[PDB]
Amino acid sequence: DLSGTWYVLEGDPGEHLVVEALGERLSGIWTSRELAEAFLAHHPHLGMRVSALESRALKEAYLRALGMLQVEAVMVDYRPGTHRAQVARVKDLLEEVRRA
Amino acid sequence: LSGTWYVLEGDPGEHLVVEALGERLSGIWTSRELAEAFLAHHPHLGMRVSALESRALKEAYLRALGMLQVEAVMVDYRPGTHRAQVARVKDLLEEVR
Ligand SMILES: [Cl-]
Repeated sequence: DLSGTWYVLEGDPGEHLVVEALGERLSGIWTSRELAEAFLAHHPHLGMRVSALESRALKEAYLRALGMLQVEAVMVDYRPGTHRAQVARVKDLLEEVRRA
Repeated sequence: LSGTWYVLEGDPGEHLVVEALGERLSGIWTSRELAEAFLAHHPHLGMRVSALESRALKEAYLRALGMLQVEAVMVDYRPGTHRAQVARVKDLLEEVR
């Protein structure tokens, strides 16, 4: 679930990690600091750090920012896994955050 | 960078580009081992490793990156390194020429 704090990657304020794969611009959201730091541990030298979006306002500002970055999807809890990746459309997340 | 280049390919022209630091970046590997190890840890991205042996295959690769506004590529990227190796696409481009 996406309720609860979202953990994302951020360099200088506002510069979030955007990756181009699957024919789109993707960012990432992790559902726990451990999962995000784990991913961070496997991707150094990108000037990134884990950032926590604890409030509705911060989660909201984050989505707006993904929009400014023209990102229409985010991978949820991405990691070297066995299950098909979880890709959420930003348009869908903008609806979800209204539950928070 | 004299030898064969190992790169990632997905949809045509689609390479793995990441926005970090101040610009757009991709990745190039000198070892098939490092490239395949990186790919193994990055599943679900529809990527595959392909080898660029020709000077003409390296050029076609860099020009696609150039048009995708990718100004630099990470050389032999992998976790547990002190610092990363970065090469301007413009440099590699002129070099290959
Ligand atoms: Cl860093």
